[PDB]
Amino acid sequence: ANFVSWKSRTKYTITPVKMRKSGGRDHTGRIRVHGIGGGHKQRYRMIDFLRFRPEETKSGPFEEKVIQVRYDPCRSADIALVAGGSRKRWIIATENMQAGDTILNSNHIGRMAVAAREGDAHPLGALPVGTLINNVESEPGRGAQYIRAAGTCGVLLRKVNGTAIIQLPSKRQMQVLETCVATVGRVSNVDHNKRVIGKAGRNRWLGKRPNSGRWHRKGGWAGRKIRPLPPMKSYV
Amino acid sequence: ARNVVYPLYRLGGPQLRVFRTNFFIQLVRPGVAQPEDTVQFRIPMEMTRVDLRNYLEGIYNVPVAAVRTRVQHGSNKRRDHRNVRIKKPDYKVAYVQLAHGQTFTFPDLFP
Amino acid sequence: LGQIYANNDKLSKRLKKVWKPQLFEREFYSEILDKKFTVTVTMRTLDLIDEAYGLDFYILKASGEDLCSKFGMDLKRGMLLRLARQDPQLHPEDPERRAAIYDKYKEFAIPEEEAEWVGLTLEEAIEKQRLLEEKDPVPLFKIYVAELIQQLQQQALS
Amino acid sequence: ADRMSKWTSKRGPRSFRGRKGRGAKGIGFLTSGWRFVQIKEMVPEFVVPDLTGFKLKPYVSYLAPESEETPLTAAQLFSEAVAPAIEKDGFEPTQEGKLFQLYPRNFLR
Amino acid sequence: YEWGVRSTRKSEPPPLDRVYEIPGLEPITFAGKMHFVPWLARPIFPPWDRGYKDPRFYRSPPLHEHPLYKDQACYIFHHRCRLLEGVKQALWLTKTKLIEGLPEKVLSLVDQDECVLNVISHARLWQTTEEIPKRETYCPVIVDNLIQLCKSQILKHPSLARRICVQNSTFSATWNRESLLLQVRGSGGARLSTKDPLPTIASREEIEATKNHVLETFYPISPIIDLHECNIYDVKNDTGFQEGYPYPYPHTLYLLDKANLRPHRLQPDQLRAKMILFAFGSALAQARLLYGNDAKVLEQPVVVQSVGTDGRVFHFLVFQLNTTDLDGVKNLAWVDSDQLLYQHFWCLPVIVEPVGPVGFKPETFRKFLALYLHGA
Amino acid sequence: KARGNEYQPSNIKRKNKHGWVRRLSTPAGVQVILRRMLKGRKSLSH
Amino acid sequence: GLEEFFDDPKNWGQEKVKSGAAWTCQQLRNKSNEDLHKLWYVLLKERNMLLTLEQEAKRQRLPMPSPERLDKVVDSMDALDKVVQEREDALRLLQTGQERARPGAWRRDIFGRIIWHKFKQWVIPWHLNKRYNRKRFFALPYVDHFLRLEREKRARIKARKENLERKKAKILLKKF
Amino acid sequence: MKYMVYPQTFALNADRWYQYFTKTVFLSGLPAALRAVACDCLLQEHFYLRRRRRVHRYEESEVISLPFLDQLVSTLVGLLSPHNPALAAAALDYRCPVHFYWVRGEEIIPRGHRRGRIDDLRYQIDDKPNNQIRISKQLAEFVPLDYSVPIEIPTIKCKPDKLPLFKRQYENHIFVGSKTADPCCYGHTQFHLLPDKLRRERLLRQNCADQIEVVFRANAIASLFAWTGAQAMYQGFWSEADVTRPFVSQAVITDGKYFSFFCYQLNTLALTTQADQNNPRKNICWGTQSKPLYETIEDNDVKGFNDDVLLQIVHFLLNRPK
RNA sequence: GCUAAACCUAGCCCCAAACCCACUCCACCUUACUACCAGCAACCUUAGCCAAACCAUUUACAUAAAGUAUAGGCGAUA
RNA sequence: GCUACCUAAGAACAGCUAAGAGCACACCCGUCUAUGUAGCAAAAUAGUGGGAAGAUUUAUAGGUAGAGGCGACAAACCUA
RNA sequence: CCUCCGCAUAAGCCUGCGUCAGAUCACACUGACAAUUAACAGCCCAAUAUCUACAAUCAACCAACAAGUCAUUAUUACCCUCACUGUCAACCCAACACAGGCAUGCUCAUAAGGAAAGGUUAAAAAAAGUAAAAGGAACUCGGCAAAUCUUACCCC
Ligand SMILES: [Mg+2]
Ligand SMILES: [Mg+2]
Ligand SMILES: [Mg+2]
Ligand SMILES: [Mg+2]
Ligand SMILES: [Mg+2]
Ligand SMILES: [Mg+2]
Ligand SMILES: [Mg+2]
Ligand SMILES: [Mg+2]
Ligand SMILES: [Mg+2]
Ligand SMILES: [Mg+2]
Ligand SMILES: [Mg+2]
Ligand SMILES: [Mg+2]
Ligand SMILES: [Mg+2]
Ligand SMILES: [Mg+2]
Ligand SMILES: [Mg+2]
Ligand SMILES: [Mg+2]
Ligand SMILES: [Mg+2]
Repeated sequence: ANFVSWKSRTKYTITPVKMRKSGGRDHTGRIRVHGIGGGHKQRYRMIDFLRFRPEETKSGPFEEKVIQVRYDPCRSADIALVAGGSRKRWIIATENMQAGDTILNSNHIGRMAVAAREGDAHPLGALPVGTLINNVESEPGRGAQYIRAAGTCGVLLRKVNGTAIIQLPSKRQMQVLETCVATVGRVSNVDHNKRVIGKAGRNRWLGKRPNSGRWHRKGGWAGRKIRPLPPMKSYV
Repeated sequence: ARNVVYPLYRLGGPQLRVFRTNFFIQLVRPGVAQPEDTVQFRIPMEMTRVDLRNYLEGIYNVPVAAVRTRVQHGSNKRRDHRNVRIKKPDYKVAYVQLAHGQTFTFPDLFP
Repeated sequence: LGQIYANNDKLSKRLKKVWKPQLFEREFYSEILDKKFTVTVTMRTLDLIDEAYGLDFYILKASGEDLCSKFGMDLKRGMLLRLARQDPQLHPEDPERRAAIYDKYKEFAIPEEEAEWVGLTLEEAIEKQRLLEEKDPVPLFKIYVAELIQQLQQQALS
Repeated sequence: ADRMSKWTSKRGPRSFRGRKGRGAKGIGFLTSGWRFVQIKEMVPEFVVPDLTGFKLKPYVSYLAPESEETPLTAAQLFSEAVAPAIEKDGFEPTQEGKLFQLYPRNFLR
Repeated sequence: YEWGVRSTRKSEPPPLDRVYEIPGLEPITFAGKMHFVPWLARPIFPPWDRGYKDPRFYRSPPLHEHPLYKDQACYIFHHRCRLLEGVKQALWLTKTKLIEGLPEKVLSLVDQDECVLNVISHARLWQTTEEIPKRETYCPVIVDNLIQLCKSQILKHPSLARRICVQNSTFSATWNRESLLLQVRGSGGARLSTKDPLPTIASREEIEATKNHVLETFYPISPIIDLHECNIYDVKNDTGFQEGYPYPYPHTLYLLDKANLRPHRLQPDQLRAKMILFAFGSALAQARLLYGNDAKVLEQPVVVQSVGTDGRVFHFLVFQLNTTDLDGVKNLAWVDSDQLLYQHFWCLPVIVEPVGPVGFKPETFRKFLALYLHGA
Repeated sequence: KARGNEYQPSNIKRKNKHGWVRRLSTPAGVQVILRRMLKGRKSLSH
Repeated sequence: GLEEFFDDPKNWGQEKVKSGAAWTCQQLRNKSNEDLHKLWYVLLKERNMLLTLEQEAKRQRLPMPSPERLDKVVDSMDALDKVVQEREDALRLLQTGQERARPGAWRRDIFGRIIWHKFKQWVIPWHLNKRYNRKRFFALPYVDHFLRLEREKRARIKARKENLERKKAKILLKKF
Repeated sequence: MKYMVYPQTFALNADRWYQYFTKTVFLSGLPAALRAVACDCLLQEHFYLRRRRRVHRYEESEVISLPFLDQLVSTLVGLLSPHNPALAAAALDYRCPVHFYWVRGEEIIPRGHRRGRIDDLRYQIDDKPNNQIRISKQLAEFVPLDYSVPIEIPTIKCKPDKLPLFKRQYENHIFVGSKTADPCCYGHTQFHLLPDKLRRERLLRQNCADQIEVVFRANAIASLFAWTGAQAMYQGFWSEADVTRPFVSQAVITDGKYFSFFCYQLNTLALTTQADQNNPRKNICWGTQSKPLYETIEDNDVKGFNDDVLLQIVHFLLNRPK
């Protein structure tokens, strides 16, 4: 069992890094997840998910320039090479973010909420009620974990004392601080849902081995479960 | 020398100097109509090409100019009454080319 | 390590079971080695420290097959050296507490040629024995000249 | 599939055949272009004497007598380290400053 | 998030044995032996220094302990520095006005079309035993054979004999900007050198007409975004020749672009920007050498021109430096972009549209030939 | 198909699988060498 | 030149060359280290003379002219390589006191046996070595059963050998 | 399977064996402002140009001397383009390889499953000259075809494997520096530079002091026959349709200081023993000795200079096709 | 009358007695049999066939007391 | 080291017609037939056929192991 | 007269039709002696920093999606030179001198490479072919096979 992860890089960069596939195997060598292995070969573009990341010897808000909106192999959401200051980084493009725009990364939570445009990124208390947000944080400084898939957006429901309330695309609620940053607009590459794979072999291009041929009898778990929507999840 | 340990040289140690050389060579008749000026030896297996060049010019004072080496595999398919193999010992072969057109040919021993 | 019967009942299935003791991480101050150890101690040693009135009395008193440890017998080696070398253990300017501490644990303190060899496993007492009598060889010059200078000692009296 | 054969350099693939070699006692090292750097200092030069005016030949004659052995022990050779060691009434402490060290044997043959 | 997955990281040292925690007894380690043992707990070895010096096993001193550690961070532009904002980022570092055509002093120099095509199709078809020779072997050959077309005009003009090309020449030039200590560095291409300097192009009437327009500012991009961000750097600036060298004056820099992969190629809008700072760096290296170090306006402005790359498409440039005061008077640059000799080549015929360079244009060699005869 | 040629030999793959380094690597494999020096084999490995 | 690989051409094909009395190791003790060093390069010049001849005796299918002088010379160098090795091992005891010119130590291998592990002369300390720290000199007590089994296999062969000779001596005493 | 013939050889007496493989007889002899430009392209590399890298001893033939020749030639083509109008219309190639494949003699195959069968034994010279000059028209003749030159071509008495000359099987190219549809098919001057295995010093540290001149002449006999012989094959001529006119080119060899000048003329291609039993045509190579172009440099000045070595370059760069 | 037949003696077994063994030179944990360059490390109840005419608890691993006291689907057996 | 799958970095795919397209070689598979059945062969030969720019084929090294591996389930395959 | 092969390389094996001698379908078996020469191929790199958005496809238009096989710089450290190893063959994996298995590059009919017949007679049966009057599926489980090339429809 000689498996080191390919995930070994200590400095952020722009250039595509040589990704190694796994086929669903562990660090041991047995399979864990099935239907994985043998797609087109790919390279990883390192995404900075912490959207407000201040540069060295830089403090407050700043701006960037959308250089190119590429196509990302490793994820459903196509990305943007964006540059501000003396550095470049990849971010997940929002929809209608064409090349040559300007995005802004606020840090102060204003006395009044911002007229937030389609791509910018403000801390969450500075957004209106009813805005369509994405790439949210479960802690200020954590980095974006939730809404990230292509075309998806969370809506800021209402703002209570030191918190804000987000509805995730599974229509589940969420309790986070107003300090934590979240970008505005839906994630780009919308109408990804209505693509047609077309042939059986295109799944093998994406890296999806076929389902196994053993007929499993459907147990009691397979009924349509109309269940009440889960409670508020608190990160505070 | 052979069957000995060499001193290990780091960067600025002395020259490695060999007294009482352990390895003995032998001069053969070539079997395949070698050129004139080319004279063929039988190096023992632990001896370098430049280790032969300095060995002839040191002791035998032969102005040697070009040396080639090759390793000859001894045949192993020699079976016994015990049906176990006997390996004829593999050896190293020199091809010494003399300088100055010294022009040596192998003489007729046993007239 | 052992086996049990299924419902405390021996004509049912006989099936193995391991009983683990409960482990705690408790701070421990020693008044001889003067440090705050962090030990993975269990409850029984806490109730054996308490009945012996202190940690320092626990290791020095409890016998060789009763600590059942190597970290414990390394403390016994560490503490008995402090009782036999008469170490200035605390710091200077304070000799009155040091003589008091040694007076509390005075019902102990074997000579130090014994206390080096407590708590040593056989395969560790070899390496202690090997190093002390290591003895790189004297050249035979100094032997043979000391046999000839001595040979002139049997000359000059002759 | 042959076990009792000797593993010489002639056997493996290309990566294997180039590595092993025979008992060479190699000289230099390899730098960055597969460029070999022969060190002159690690090449054994021979200390050969001259032989003219030299009285000894590879054989002796039979008329030389038979004599009994004397394995020259260290005790015997101390008895000729005595010629200054009787007048006092030759040794080196270390070999760190010596060029032909005895026990960590610096020299060859 | 922090990159650097924990398993791939260098491991923690194993927990130290408890003998080392006990004061004060001497541990019995395996260091008296000379091998690992599972009993006889592990020793703490003192740190080892190699006393002598070894070039094959050298270790550098740390970065702050190099003897040239300058916290005013330099920003080197070397040959591999690909710009972001194209020519416009280059104009701001070099304090230049762009003029969108070759000057009229050089286009009038041109007021023998089979011999161009025998330089193209020799580089693209007839050059090596391989069919379709790669771009790392027709990018130099196409510009070292167009030069020999215009070294054939030594019959008309004698002053071409005081001109050689130089292959291994470097240079360096530093200048503060606002106040960023910038730097260019040395060439990787041909440097045609002349015994005499060049005639200036813009008159002082047209030089002092360049006080008016503002330089383009490309906010939020920093102007030094993708130069080599750089501590230890040795601030000195120098053209890469010793003094007293005959042929000191550069005429043209023939910068090239090999690396037949298109990501490795220099993306033509970015390649105009590169050869500005190579033209500016060679010009400023003279003004630091002929004159003093005085941040001034030049009395006699120095002119360096440069021809592009990339054997299909050509990029012509002349460039007049007239200020070594950076930080009103501005330099001015004439560029001619995307000239593109020979639209496409067919190395072997397609099936009808036969073998040969389709879409030839003779005029881009005529602009090429103009910049060669500027000295004569 | 035909079913005899199930030893497609190579020497990298032989010594990585049944070499002396592989036998001494695992404590289970060290017992293999001991059972072969006990019996007194001529080749304890490959 | 190359002619000193060969003897005098008045001896070519003579089938008898009169060369006897190999150098007995007592006679080499009397000579100096200068002259023993010059003697080595004379036996080298003559052993190399003989090894050409026997390789040429085998090539032309003939017997050697006089094989009896080849082993005169090889044991002469062996006596010479014995006498010189006495004088170093004489005064290595005087200046150091310690035998085994190569340093070594008794180290127990993996297989539980002890060997004389000779040393191998490195440029780094032993705690920084990639390769030497991959080597293991210890017991790992699963071996301790296989040590006993070989200890009995050695003892059984020894017990067989001691018991033949008593049976062989009895059938000799049953006859004489 | 063909023998691979290396012109820049390390073999001893490799001039004599290369004469037999090529049927060339060797003849010694031959059939002021330039000192400014030649010493300015000499002191540029060795003194005047500044290099950011420390130059090692092994790199000096690759970074100092090899950029010295293409600076020296490129001017001397441009300076003598008035003196010789053929060089303006020429093509100047840099380090662009020359290939020639021919076959010479037979051999019974000594062992194998092909034992006793006659096998013609082939050769290939795959050389890369330093830089070469090609003309659309052909040079003058230097001697008549069917010349006498009664100086007795050598023959070797053993296998050509015995000079360390090995076999490979690979692509058989016949190649003047450019492809077939190139009108500058002929060529007239070739420039070579020896590499650092074959310096003046390395062949003196080893006792082959006599083979200083030979590696100059082995590099010339081989590469010119490789060049001139390939020039004949581009004009339709081959081993059985032998050349009508003789093909000719000349070369200069360099190891930093010392320059050797060679003129070569191909008289025949019928080298196979099917076409070598009624054939009196012999190729001829004329050769100079190596002479130093300068003594040394005292860091700004070429100390002991001979300009006759500059005369024999400018003679080779003068002669014009008829 | 061909094939062949015969042969004693290698050696060995079983005990007694006695506690056994390791450096000519060089090579050997890397792909063992390789002259030469900068990180991990050992300790974990045997199970099961079998007997119980199945199997599910269970089923052996000096003399004498004694196959006794005890144990055991109080049974095979221990 | 066969095979099942996977990983890493490789390779191969003429010709013609117009895309898990068509005809069709190399190559892969093995439909139906006849021979063979201690055979050429412990599964082959001769034709005939399916695919042949891809869910293709294939060289190389590595990985997963038997209370288990793996599997486009045939309870297949894991040195006849 | 065949060429469905051949020649190299890789893998593999490790001297296995070279010379001399010999014992003993037909005279690669045995003993002794000989060779395979590096330049092609192996065997590589002084640190610590720091850089690398723009596929390949004749790379140009064009057109994509499955998103792609190749790049340094800064300073410090550095001037010893061409050692070692592979190189044979009719060959390897299949118990065999086995009609099998076996990657690539060239040759795509061959300038390489080979021999279907021990000799005879010309029975049956069997096999591999070729030719066939007239009829043309009547044969048969079925047009299987062969010979000719093609029509329509079901079931899944
Ligand atoms: Mg599914
Ligand atoms: Mg299903
Ligand atoms: Mg039972
Ligand atoms: Mg039953
Ligand atoms: Mg298809
Ligand atoms: Mg098809
Ligand atoms: Mg499958
Ligand atoms: Mg089923
Ligand atoms: Mg079933
Ligand atoms: Mg071969
Ligand atoms: Mg079989
Ligand atoms: Mg033939
Ligand atoms: Mg017959
Ligand atoms: Mg009919
Ligand atoms: Mg019927
Ligand atoms: Mg019918
Ligand atoms: Mg049919």
